Order: sequence, then structure tokens, then C-alpha cells
Amino acid sequence: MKIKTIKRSADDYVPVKSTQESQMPRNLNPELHPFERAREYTKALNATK
Amino acid sequence: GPYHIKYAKNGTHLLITGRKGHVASMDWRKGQLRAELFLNETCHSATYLQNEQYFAVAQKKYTFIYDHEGTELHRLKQHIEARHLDFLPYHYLLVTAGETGWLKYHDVSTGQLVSELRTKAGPTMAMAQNPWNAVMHLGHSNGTVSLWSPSMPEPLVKLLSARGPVNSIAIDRSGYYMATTGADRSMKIWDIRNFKQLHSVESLPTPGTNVSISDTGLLALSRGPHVTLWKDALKLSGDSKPCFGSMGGNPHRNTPYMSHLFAGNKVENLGFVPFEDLLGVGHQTGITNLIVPGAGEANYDALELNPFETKKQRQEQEVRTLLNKLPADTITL
Amino acid sequence: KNSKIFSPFRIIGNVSNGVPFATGTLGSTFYIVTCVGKTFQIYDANTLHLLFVSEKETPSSIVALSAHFHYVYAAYENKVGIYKRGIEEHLLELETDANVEHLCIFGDYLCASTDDNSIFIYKKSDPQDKYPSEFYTKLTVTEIQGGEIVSLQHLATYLNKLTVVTKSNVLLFNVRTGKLVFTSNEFPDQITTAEPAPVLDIIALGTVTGEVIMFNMRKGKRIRTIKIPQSRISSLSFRTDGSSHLSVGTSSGDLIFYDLDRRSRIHVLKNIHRESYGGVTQATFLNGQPIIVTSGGDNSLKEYVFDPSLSQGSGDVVVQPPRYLRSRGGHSQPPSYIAFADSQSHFMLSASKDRSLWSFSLRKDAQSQEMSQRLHKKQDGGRVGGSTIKSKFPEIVALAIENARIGEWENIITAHKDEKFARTWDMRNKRVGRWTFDTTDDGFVKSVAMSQCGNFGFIGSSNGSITIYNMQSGILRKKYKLHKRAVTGISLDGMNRKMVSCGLDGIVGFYDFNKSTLLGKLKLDAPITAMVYHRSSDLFALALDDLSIVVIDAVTQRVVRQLWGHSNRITAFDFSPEGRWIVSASLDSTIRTWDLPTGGCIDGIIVDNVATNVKFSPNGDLLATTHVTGNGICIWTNRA
Amino acid sequence: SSLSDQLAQVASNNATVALDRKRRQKLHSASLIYNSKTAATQDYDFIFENASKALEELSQIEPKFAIFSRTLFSESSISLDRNVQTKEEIKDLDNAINAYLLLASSKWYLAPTLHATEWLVRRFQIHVKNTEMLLLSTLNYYQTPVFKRILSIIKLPPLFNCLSNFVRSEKPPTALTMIKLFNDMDFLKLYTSYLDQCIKHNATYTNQLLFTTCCFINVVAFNSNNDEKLNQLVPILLEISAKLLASKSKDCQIAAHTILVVFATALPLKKTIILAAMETILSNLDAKEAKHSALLTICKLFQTLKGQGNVDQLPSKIFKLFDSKFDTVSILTFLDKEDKPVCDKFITSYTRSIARYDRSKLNIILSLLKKIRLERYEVRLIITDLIYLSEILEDKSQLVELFEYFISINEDLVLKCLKSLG
Amino acid sequence: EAAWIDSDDEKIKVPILVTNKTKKLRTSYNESKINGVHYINRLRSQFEKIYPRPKWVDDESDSGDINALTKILSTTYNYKDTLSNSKLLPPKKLDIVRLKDANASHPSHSAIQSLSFHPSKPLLLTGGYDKTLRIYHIDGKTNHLVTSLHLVGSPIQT
Amino acid sequence: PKVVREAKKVEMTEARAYNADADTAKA
RNA sequence: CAUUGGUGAGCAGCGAAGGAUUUGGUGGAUUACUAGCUAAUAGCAAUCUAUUUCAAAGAAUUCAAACUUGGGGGAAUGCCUUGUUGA
Ligand SMILES: [Mg+2]
Repeated sequence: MKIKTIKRSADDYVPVKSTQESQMPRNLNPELHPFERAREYTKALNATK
Repeated sequence: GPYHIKYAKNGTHLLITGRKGHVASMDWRKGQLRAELFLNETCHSATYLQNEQYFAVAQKKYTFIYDHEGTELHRLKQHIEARHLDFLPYHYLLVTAGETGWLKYHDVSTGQLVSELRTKAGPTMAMAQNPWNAVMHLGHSNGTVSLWSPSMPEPLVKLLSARGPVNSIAIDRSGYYMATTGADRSMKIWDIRNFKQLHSVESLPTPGTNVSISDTGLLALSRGPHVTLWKDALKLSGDSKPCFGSMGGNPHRNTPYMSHLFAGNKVENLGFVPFEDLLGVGHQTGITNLIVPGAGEANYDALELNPFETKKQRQEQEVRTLLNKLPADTITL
Repeated sequence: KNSKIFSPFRIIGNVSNGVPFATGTLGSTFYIVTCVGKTFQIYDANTLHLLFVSEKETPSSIVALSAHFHYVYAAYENKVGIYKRGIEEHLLELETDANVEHLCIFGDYLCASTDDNSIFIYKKSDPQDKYPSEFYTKLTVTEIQGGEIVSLQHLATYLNKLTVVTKSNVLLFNVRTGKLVFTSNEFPDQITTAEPAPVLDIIALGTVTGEVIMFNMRKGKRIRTIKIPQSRISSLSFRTDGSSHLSVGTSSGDLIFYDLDRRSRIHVLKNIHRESYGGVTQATFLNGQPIIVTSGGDNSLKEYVFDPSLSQGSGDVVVQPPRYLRSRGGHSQPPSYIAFADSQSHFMLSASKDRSLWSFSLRKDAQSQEMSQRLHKKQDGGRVGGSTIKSKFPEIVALAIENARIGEWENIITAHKDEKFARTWDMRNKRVGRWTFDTTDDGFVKSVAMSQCGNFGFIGSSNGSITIYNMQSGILRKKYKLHKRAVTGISLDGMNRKMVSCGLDGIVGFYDFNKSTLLGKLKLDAPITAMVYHRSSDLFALALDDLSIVVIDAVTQRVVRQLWGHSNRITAFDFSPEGRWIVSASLDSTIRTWDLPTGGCIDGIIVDNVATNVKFSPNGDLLATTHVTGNGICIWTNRA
Repeated sequence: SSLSDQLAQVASNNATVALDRKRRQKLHSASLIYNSKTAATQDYDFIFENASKALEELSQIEPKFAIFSRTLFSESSISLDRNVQTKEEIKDLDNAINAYLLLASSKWYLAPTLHATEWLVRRFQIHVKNTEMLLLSTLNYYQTPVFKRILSIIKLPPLFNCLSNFVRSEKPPTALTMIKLFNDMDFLKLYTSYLDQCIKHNATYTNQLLFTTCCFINVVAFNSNNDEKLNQLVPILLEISAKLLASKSKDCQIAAHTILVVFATALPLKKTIILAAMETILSNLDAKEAKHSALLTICKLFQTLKGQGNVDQLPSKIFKLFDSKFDTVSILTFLDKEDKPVCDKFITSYTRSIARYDRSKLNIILSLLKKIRLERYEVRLIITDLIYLSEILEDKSQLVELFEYFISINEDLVLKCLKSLG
Repeated sequence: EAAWIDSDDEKIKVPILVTNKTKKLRTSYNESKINGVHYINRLRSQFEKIYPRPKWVDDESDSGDINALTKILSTTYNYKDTLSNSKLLPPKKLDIVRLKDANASHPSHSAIQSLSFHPSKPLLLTGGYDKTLRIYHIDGKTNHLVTSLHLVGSPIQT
Repeated sequence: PKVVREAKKVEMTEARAYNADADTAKA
């Protein structure tokens, strides 16, 4: 049938050049970032401290 | 055997614990063994702490914390006969339950028992953390599912989701849906945001030992040697009800998305690989990974979890996750 | 012919009699059905453990074996039986005196070929019935149509066609309509084997002059011709592991492999089975795996495995040679001597005319093992004198075993034909020992005995001398010289005090082993052939030349009982463990039980084959006997 | 099996996945032109640029290289990663790479092949995946520096285990160890398959044949004592000789002649094999240099025959073929040269062949016998046949002259044949 | 092209759905009975799925030529000429078997200074400083002593 | 070092086989 | 003079197409041989999963449940028990 799977290109995510910085993918889905309110509060508390 | 398997949060490392006491921690992609213990005892489950460096093992009567190389670091005398282990990553809290019917939260960073709660319902049969709110769900012999927080001596909510013991519990990533299987050969999909039962697969061919929900929302069920998957089961529509077979090809009826049979093996536990289209299965003769297209999140966020983390990123990630650790009392419904 | 004390139990030491075995698959696993004379055994392909045996011995020898899932079909004389788990479920009786020769089962049809070129077809009464029972029709191939039938085969994807293969040519019979669909062209050479190929419409035919033909039935034309000059094909089989290999067995005892794709020979396995016993009678690739199971008439069944290629790329060209994996076996010729190794019914030693000595397990066939003959290096350091070409030791004529010192040093003595010394074996290590006992009088060894303490070994020479050695160090200690003729028996009582000997001159000497003195001498009328000493009761029986068994009490040195009735020489005899019975066999094809208190024969048997040896288990529960024919051991249960 | 052993197998399968930065450093550092520190700093575009120029220079030397500019050295190949490709695509990729290694086999002395090959080493990781093909193509340059660089950056297969010590070692592999590698039977089957591909593709060159022949010749020398192991070599290396004779290239044919001779002297063979061996030698004999070497091989093969029929006449089909590829004048020149090797047994079989099948050459028999001295038994066999000819064939002036020749030389023996026959 | 044709196949009509294994043959869900010719053809396609068709069956068929050397290797398995016919012994391998000692029947008491086989008869002569002439009948299995002759004060040097 | 010739453990694998039961048909 | 100390150079004797030392891998045993899978009074072994769903049965005020703690002294804030305030 039609089969497709997640496929990672290692070159994309691990740069070939040793000097190059590693790529940093970002997904802004809230489901991946739980405790939005609690985390900001503690960072507020740490900043005050 | 049998072997219980738990992947790391970023999916880079694998922890297998034999029942006879064979614990191994390895990097499965590159085939590198980090540590391998041959404790001559009865190990029940193990989990990774903040990162792959430390893991905890539930032995005969006490839980033990180990180092990356396998050197013991602590003997948790306060945890007695823990059978289930879970780690709340943002809170740095280790959670245990067992035959004592006591739910104990332990702070890895400070090494203080945050709180010990009495379940009062006998031995705990199942446990699963809700990642959205970090509220622990415990099943009991009386068939109820109780929701707990460190700051409450009594459960936040009690749900009656089976007429016998609840063998397993699983919760979606969003924290919106919950799947519970019981010894009454019944599987029920719950809506835990509103606490409304959506589906009730009343009769199964055999009792379902375990259930697991992937990032994409696939619903997995294991019944002795069988492993069955359903897609789009977690939806409020009636047509989404899990069904084993379509009657005359009814489009509405939801047939299994995938199936597999381990011929002579009783499946022990199910764990989806975090960021890969794979399903891990532990059984009597060892571990096996089944290829499940669409199982895992394709788009991970490197700020939270990164499969390609270097050691220097790991040690930096460790401190900053420790700096903004959420206090235990923050856990609420 | 029916005993009132004893009853047959089973036969030990046979794995195959030479009839082609049949392979059957249950799910993923496979099992092998092998013929043993009048009964069959089912081995697990994975471990070659016995699983089932036929419940009852068939009236006549089995000729063909075919297995489909649980059910096994065994053909003997004009009857084809259907067996499940070794228990008969139904019997098919053909209507002609002609004996069945070959057997094929496809779908609901069971096809039986008789020696008179008549093919009988049976059908299932119900489509869901497990096995065919009903008699459908009869198809006969005439000489004009073809010659003698070689084998019946059914190719895949053929609706109700049976591929009858005859010596002259191949024929296609539609069983449902009973009409000859197709006739092959006449072949020059006599066909001897037929094997369906995993490909469609192609059946491999093996000739008597080393030709393998890949005949295509649909086209009715030859596809390929392999040539094996100066050889006769006995088996064909295809590898279904995704590699196009063909294993061609030959009567000479060789197994050749051909890679059809590359038109090249992968390897040849030489002398896997003896040519004298029919060579490779059957060789079958297991369905979808590199393991090939081979059998022959030499009472052995082997398995060979193809390891993966050692080159990362081009794995097809670099093929590893087949490797021995596992096997089970027995004697190639009837056992000559037997003995019970341990007090329980635990292990049983057997030596045969094939120059091999075996330790057989009564309780699990897997435990049976061959006692290796690799020698120790001499203590002196001098080189051992022996032919560079390794050859098995001559046949074992006499044997004595003790267990008082098992695991500390040698505990078995064996005497060899036309050999002037007796060799030692160790049961625990299961290998020949390091000591050799010489008669020291230029005389062949005729009798061997062991003391109960396991310290001494007595060797009786053909020249009348008794030499006593020490087992621990193999050093000679004493030599007794009374008999002038061959000593045919030696025994020592449990207390290691009084020793008794017998010889062809007819005298029985009584010795005091401690003091080395002659207590007394007794002359019997006739020469003495054998001796059995009962240590518990201090009675020993002597098989005299005049067809008598004379029982004597060592304590008082007098004849206590004399037994008459055998019509010929007494091959062997033994005491019952309780000391109350003597069982003796003779060349007149009978076994008689003698009740010593009354001194009369209480039971008698008429064996088809002469019983060359008779031995009680020390428990008394089992009686084991060997016969002039049959490679195995006949085991009898003691109803008493 | 222990857990460690199974993980080791898992590690090998994922050797080139480049999971983390450290793994990328090891894989990308492997190089044939640059040291490790400079190699890591480089980028795929930089490596491709040099290779693209390098392949152009190779194309000028040999036009066939230009095809790979379409497939392996295309600008799109930069983004092509082998790990993410399916099984069917990898096999297609391996066929292209294997073909390239054959062309580059003969040009390793040129610098551009080292720059052209660097692209495949870095991009497609042939040194980890296609290690067997790379070593085989460069097997005959074992004393060159380039082979040393290959050994450093390459993980050895099980069959090439003998070369392990010379990995990252100052000395190059010695000629003696090269014999040991060929001594293994599995390697010979592996090499035979590789050599078969070269014959199919006409990709062979003199250096390959010279090196291949020596190792084959040396292997027989090492197994001369062991007759059983020699018996196992006959199916393989003779089968190679059959393939070499099939090549239209003359150099390949001469190697088959060199290989065939050593077996016949190393191992006596059936006359059926020797007769079949000639037919292959003569079937495709066109080049003059091959013709010279072949005729030397033909006589040597007969000299090894030491059984009944040692000097019996050639079969009719064989004789006609030999005459066509070698006229009588040619052999009369062969017998003329003083340095001719011992060939009497062939000349006897040839001489008896003439009488049976050709009546016109009977004068040639007289000339041949003078040129070469035949041994006593061989002379007796010839006289025996010519006696039969006189009774059947008409008495001819040449026929009686051949007798008259025997009358002059050893008159007594002529009577002995006549006494036994008539 | 088929050499033979069977008419029974065209007429027979089989149901598929009765047994589990045959169910996979259906091309559509509606059909339940198919005639024999189509039924066979479906079986053939399914059979290929179990056993893929290898190269040797289809693309290849057997139905001075250079390949004579390759052919002769295939037919012959023993590639060494039988040394029985050859009258000339092999160079480096000697086929030698030991037999029973000549002196075993009657041992000598001194060194065997000389040996000699009789020109025709099967006798062997031994002499030594024992001053005896021992003759043996060399048969290779027994080697009994035909006779002896003691020569007083005459050492046998040859 | 010469070529290592190890005998690797060989364990059975399930393989599909054609069933002759479908071959028979009834009119 | 003695070494039952090491390292060697050679005999006597033993002695059939060689002898000795070490070692990797797999196979069979180390308990007494009634066959594989499943939804199991039968199917499958080429699996079905296009009948696998309904029906029936099935919920202890036990509404109890750390038999599970290294010793001594306490325990602000917790947690358990008891009472109490106001809804
Ligand atoms: Mg070993």
C-alpha cells in the first residue's frame, strides 16, 4: 500500500562542519510546552530573588 | 524475563528491567551499553530521572537510584515495595506506589519526601501521569481511578471506570483523554477535562493488560500476546468507537489501525518511542520495537527536548531545568 | 508365543530402518516421521527429541510414510493406516492382494499405488472431514501406458490431477474423472526419484545414471539436465530459503548441492551415510530454512545447516559449506553384548558388530550417547603403537561393569575378538580408559570380571590362566594357574573372599582370594560355556555343553539344582535380581524362565529371532534381550 | 547471547547514521587527501567542487568517466543521503559505485582519481559500506602510498583479516601476506566473482593480470605439498582460466596460459581435462603473442601426461583446430629454434594424428622427426602405425622414405615392430 | 502454450468463502463462486507470493565451442588421473603400507647384517653375527620360517 | 590472523508454505 | 659430594602414510521422551478480522485495608485522631 514514515536527515540536524552551530528546530504547539503559567511564575520569583 | 521497558523522554536511551533482576541502560541507536546490573533480586520497574545519567529501579522492597555507569547513589528506605515508578520532569519529583497503597512523592534535587498520601484502597494496580497538569491517576482493586496531587491528603477526583481491578491507565499528551482497561474485559475512553465517559468497549476477547497513547493520538491495546492499535479513537464522535471488525464494511465502524501477534509471549508493557514512528514492546523473551507509521511527533521542539543533544548541551540543560523547577504545591487540576 | 511373566515394551536404539522418512509441519515447527520396522517414531526437527511412537506394532513392515499436519499415514502390506499422535484412528483396507508401494495425499484425496501398477483413490466422506475414508475409484496404468510406478506426486495449482511417475515416463491422471490427461515422452534412462520443485509446473526427475531432469509438465518439455556420471540418484530436494539450491542425494553415500542460478556446484558432502546400507535414502530441505535433514539405512538421522555468507557483498558466490548441526543414531548391526550400567533402569551399555560401543538411556532417547574411543597419552611417555588410519576397536565379546568407584577411576572391562588384551572404559567420562590388561600367556581373552569394591579386574585367558590387575593403576598383582583349557567364567563374591572359576575342561575351581589358596575343585561331566554369579544368595549357574544349566552353591561346593529341557546351545542367561528365577535363551528360538526353588520351567516363549543375550534390570522391573536380527534392543516389562 | 553482543551488532548496522556531533566528527574526518583536523572543517560543497574538476580531467583521459557526471557527481548528489534511501534505491546506488571503482582501478596512479574518489568516500561512505569492492580494485597497488591511506580509513571485512596489522603502520603490506590473503578459499571465490565482472566489462589492464596471476601461481606453490587442498583449487582457478581465455584481450589469454601450466605441472590431470583445456586455448587464439605463449602451453600440458595414452593421437576435431591455428610451417619453425622446450610427447601424438587423418602431410612427418629427437617408446609407436599405413594405404615414395629414415636410425628396432606386427 | 488441456477444469465451480485460506483469493467482496479456470489462475498468482519465481526457471533453459573446459569440470568430480593405470609412480607422495614383521615368527639374536630376496621363489634370507642363516617365507601376513642353518664360528657379514 | 570461521547459532524462522487442500475441488 | 634448582647438548627404550602443548566457535547431555498458534468441547497453520456484535451474568457500610518503621529526644509548618465555630 502507501507506506511513509518519519525520516530524519542526519546532515540537517547534525551539521557536517565541526565549527557550524547545531540547528535548533522549534514547534510552538502548546501541547509540547506544558505548565506555561507555573514556569513564568517561577522565573518571576527567580528574577525577584 | 519478563522485561519492562521505559524510553527516555527524548527517546535517546532505553532502560530494560528483567523480572529476575537484569537491569540494562543503553543507547539503542548506536548500540552502546551505558550500564548493566545483575541484581539478584526481583525488579519490577525502572524509570529515567531528569536525564539518562540517573535511573531508578523498583527492587524487592526498596527503590534504588543509580548513576550512568551503574553505581548506586541512594537506597530509598522510605519507599517500600514500590511497583510503579514515574518521574514528573518539570517538578523533579519521583512518584511511587505499590502494595502498601501509599503514594509517595520524592524530590530528586533536594532528596526530601515532598508528601506521602494514603490511598486507603489497598494495593495500586495501575499508574499514569497526566503530562498537562502532572496529576497522578491511580487505579485500584475496586475499579476506581483517583487523581492525586502532593498538596492534598485526599484525591482530587474519583472516577468509577471498571467493575473489577483496573489493570492499566494511559493519558494523551494533551491531558484531555484517558484510556482505562479493567479485569472485566472492558476498555473505556474518558474525557478527563470534563469527566465524561465517551466510549465503553464492554466486551474484549480477553482482558487488556496495558494501554498506551502516542503523541499523534494512536490508541494501543495489549491482550496477552496480542498488540492492537486504533487511530482516531480519542474523539467525542460515536463513530470513533474502537471496533475489532467492520460489519459488511461499514464506513462508520472503526476497525484496528494495525495488529501484531507475539506467538508465544505475554506482552509485559508498551512504550511508544517518543519522537520516532516506533512502538516498543517488552515481553518474556526480551524487547521488540514494532514499526508504527504516524505514531510519533515529527516536529520536536529542541528547547524542551532534543534527540541530538550533545553532552555540553545536556549539562547546561540540567541546571536551567533545575533553576526554574516548579514547586510541588503548584500541582493542581 | 505369549509369555505370562513378560510382555514387549518397545525397541531401543533404532532411529530409522532405511524407508524414506516423511516431514510434517505443525504451524511453524516441523516433525520427522521415521520408520522402524513395524512401527514409526516422530522426532522434533528442532531438538530431535522423540515425541510419539506407534501404539501397536503393525502386522507387516511399513513400506511408505506420509504426514500431513497432525495425521500420519503408514502403509503396510495391502492396508494403509491413519494415525494421530501415535494412536490409530482409522484403517484403509485395499481390495487387492497386491501390496501397497507408494502413498500420496493431496486435498481430500488419498492415493495408494500397489506393486501391480494399480492406483487406488479414496475421498473424504464430508468436505470438512479430517481424513479420507471413502473408496472413490481405481486407476490402473497398463504397460502400454507406462512402466512400473516409481512414485506418486501432486504438483501445486493442479485441480484433481495426480502426477504418476513411472520408470518409462511420467503420466498425469485426473482422479476426479479418472482419465489420463497427459503422457510424457519416453525417457532413455530409468527414473528413480521424483520431487516437485518450488517453481510452478516443474518436477525434478532423477535417473539411474546420474541425470537430474527439470521436466516442465505444462510445456511437456525438458528445461534443464544436470549430469552426475557414475552415480545413482536416491533423493532430490529444493531449498526454499530464497536461494536456488538443489541437494542431490546418491546411493553411494554422498550429498551434492547445485546452485541452479549460477550453474555451479556449491559443495559435496562425502560419506555422510554408509554405501553398504543404501547411502542417502532421503534428504529433505526444511521448508524455508537452510537446514537439510538426511537419513540412511545405517540407523542414523542427521541435520546440516548453511551458515550465512562471510562476504558483506556478493553473498551468493561466497557460500559457506554445509555444517553438521545435530543427529541421533544407533548401531548399524545387531548388538553383540549388553549390560545394565546402574542400579536403576538408568543407562544400558551396548556393543555391536560394527565395532562401536554405546550407552543407551531407557528413559530418554536424547540421553543416549556413544562412548568415544580417543585414547589417553601413555604415562611412560613412549609413543603409542597403532595404525595412523583411525579404526574402531574390534567387537566386544565380554563385558563387566561396577559402580562402587564410578568417577574415581576406570570401572568397565571389555574383551575383544581375537585380541590378547582387555581394554578399560570409564562410564562417567564416557570414554576409553588408560589401562590395558594382558593375559601374559599368549592367549586370547575369554572372560572378564570385576570385584564389587571396584579395585580388581580378573582376566580369563584361552590358555587357562587368570590374571588379576588393579584398576586404579593398571598394575598386575596376582596370576592363578589351574585350568589347562580356556577359562569361560570368573566371579568373586560380595565379601571379596571366595573366588570361583570355570573352564572348557569342565572343572569349577573354588579359591580364597584373600589367602590365595585352592579351597576345592569340582568336575562336571561336560564343558562349561558361561557363568552367572548371584552375589546376594551366593548361587551361580553354569551353562554346560550338554544343554543344561547347573546351579551350584559356592559356600558348600555342591550341585544344588540342575535344569534340563533346552534342545540346543544356551546362548545366554541371567539371574533375577531377587535370586528366585533364571531366564535362559537357546539356539532353538526360545526363552525359558526357571523357578529355582522348584527347579522347573514356569514360562516359555518362542522368539522369531534367536535371543543372543538376556539381562534383568537390577530393579527386576524390566528384562532386556537382543536378537540376531534388528539393530535395536527388545525391552520386556516384568508382569510379576 | 549476551546483551553486549547484540548491541554490538546494532552498533555496526548504524555505523554511518551520524546521530550526534561526535559520530559526525569520526565519519566526516575520514579522508584520502586531508588530515583529520582539516578534514572536519570542510563542507560538502567544497569537496564536490574539487571532485567535479577532478572528474573532468579523468574524462579527458577516458571518455567513459563523463557518464558519472550525470549520476554520482551531479550537483543534486550533494543532498543525497544514503541512510534515508530505501533498499531498492541503495542497490541502484551500489551498482553505480561498483562500476566506478572498476574504471578507477587502472588510474590510481593519476592524482585526479584520488580527488574524484574523495567525493564518494565523504558523500556515500564507500569506505564503510562498499569496503570489499574498494579493496579489491586497489588490491594490486598494495605497495603504493595510496593503498596505505585506504587501509587507515577502512574497517576490514572478515575475509581481509590478514591485513589488520598493517592498518596505521609505517611499513606497507608485504608480498608474502598478499599470498596468505589469496590462500583462503572464500577469498578466491570472492576475487573470482570480481575478476569475472572485469572480464564482462573489458575493464582489465596489464597490472591487474600480472598481480592476479602471481597470487594464483603462488597459491598453488604454497599448496603443492597438500594434494587435497590442490583438489579444491581445481574447480575455482581452472574455472577462472576458462573465463580469461574468453576475453578477446590478448593479455587476459596469456594469463590463462600462465595459470593453466602451473596446475598441470603442480597437479597431474585427466587427459579429458587436458584435451578440453586445449580446445578453449585454441578456440579464441587470435593475437600473435597469445599464439606464441599458447603453443608453449600446449606442449607443456602433454609433458605432464603420464598414463596409458600418454602419446596417443589427438581426436579428429582437436587436430583440425590445431592445424588451423598452427600451420605445419609454424611448428617446423617451432622445432627449428634451439631453445625449444621438451615437447616430444605432443609431437608423437601430433605425428600419429597426421597419419590417421591427413595423407598429404606424410612428407612433413619425415621433416619433423629429424628436427626433434623422440624417445624410444615414442619412436616405436610411430613405426607401429606406419606399418599399418603401408598395408592399408598405397605404398608411396614418401612412405617408404619414412621407413628408410628408420632403417638408417636404429635398424634393429624397425625389425622388432615388424616382427610384432606381421 | 500448454501441451495438454483438461476440460474438467472449465466446468467445475468452486466456492471460495467456505474456508479461511481461500478467502484472500477474492478480487471483489461481492463474488462467492468462481469457475475453475479463474480459480486455478488465482491459485498460481498466490503460489508465486509464497515462492517467488527464481531466475533459473524462466530466463535460462538448455533446450570449436569455447566453453568445453567449463563443461568438463562440471561432469568430473575427481580431477586427478587415477594412478592405477599410470605405470610411473607419483613424485612426492608414496603409497606405502606396513605388513607383519619377517622375524616375528622366529627372532634373531644379533643384528641383521644382510638381507636378500630369492630371485623367483618367495623366500627371504637373513644373516648376522649370530652365525645363523634364517630363511623366511615372506607372505605378508604370517612369515613363517622355512629353515635355519647355524654355522659354528662363521660370522655372517653378508 | 587468518579468517575467523565461527559457527553462529541458527534458530528457526516461520515460513509460509502452499497448502494442497485448495487444489481439490468438487463438481 | 649432594641438589627432589634452572637452561641446554645427546643416547638406551617406546614407535603402522607423524608426535606434543594451548585455544575460539557450534552441536548433544547435565530431572523421566504425549508435537505449534489462537478469542480453545474447535479453527488456523496461505489464516480470517465484510457475523465478533447483541443478549444474559456481573457493584459487601469491607463505604475496612502500611501485618512492611534502626535507637534516643522533639516536631514550628505538615499529616492522623478528637472536639469545636459558622454556613
Ligand atoms: Mg574447545
